[PDB]
Amino acid sequence: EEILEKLRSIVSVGDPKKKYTRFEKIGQGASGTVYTAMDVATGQEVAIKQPKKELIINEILVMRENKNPNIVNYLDSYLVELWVVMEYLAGGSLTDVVTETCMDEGQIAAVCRECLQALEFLHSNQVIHRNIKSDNILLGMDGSVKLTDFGFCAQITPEQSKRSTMVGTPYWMAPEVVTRKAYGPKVDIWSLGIMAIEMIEGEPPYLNENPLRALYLIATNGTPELQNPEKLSAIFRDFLNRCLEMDVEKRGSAKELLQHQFLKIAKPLSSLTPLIAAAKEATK
Ligand SMILES: Clc1c(CNc2nccc(Nc3cc(C4CC4)[nH]n3)n2)ccc2nc[nH]c12
Repeated sequence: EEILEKLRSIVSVGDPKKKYTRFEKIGQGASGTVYTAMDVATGQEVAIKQPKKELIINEILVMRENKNPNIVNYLDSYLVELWVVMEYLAGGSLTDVVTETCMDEGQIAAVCRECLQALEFLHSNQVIHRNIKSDNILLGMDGSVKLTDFGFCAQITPEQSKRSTMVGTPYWMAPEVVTRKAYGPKVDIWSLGIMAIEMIEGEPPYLNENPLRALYLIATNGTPELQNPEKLSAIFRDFLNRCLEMDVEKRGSAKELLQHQFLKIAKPLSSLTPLIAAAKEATK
């Protein structure tokens, strides 16, 4: 495998054990393993991560060229199950917030705006994230909202502006991805729409179903229905319909959704810190 040497090509030099100190484990059995540490010279607290190595190559390459305030920025990488340094967001994932707390429209609008700012940046740089879900939204202790997980990323171009592979997580996948049709950046808009449903209902639609049954239900049902749409303002219902539109041409882009009236009721990001406190208490 010559893909191991293309990985080794631009990922160093230097010993990470001397640049950063006070390594504290926070990682799980997903791979693993994630640790916090502190920059010796500046005092910055950092997040350090420790089958398919090409997803790691793609992660690094896409991350270091697409730096943005709404993306969990890549800082550095080192030697050797590899050592990837990135910014630390102590508030944890949006998943704990959506499953343990009730979010108001002001707080939802604030999270949607921050995620849409990241998406308009990625789409303008021809990057389709393809794995938008609350699990890949990290929260700062100050209410910062940042996008992570660039492994399943697709770099488009005018020559080949479409993909047709089944990539992402079933419950958040656009019907055009599910049905293996030619798709583009607007698949991330659908996934954000599904993430706004998580913020309302606690779960994406069909979570109680098996991933294949959900895949079938997305293909046959199309636009998902809320359990209680009457609970939402007409402006929020309109924002959701524009995210979850079956017709790709009718579905909003990130640039045009950033102009939606729903985002005008967005609360300051500080309005998210009680949600983080509640989610930490609920999962403690
Ligand atoms: Cl690794 C990872 C975690 C690790 N666990 C964790 N717990 C509490 C806080 C916190 N903050 C982080 C993490 C990161 C950089 C991505 C490593 N910066 N700040 N991370 C969680 C959700 C993920 N969703 C995708 N990857 C995720």
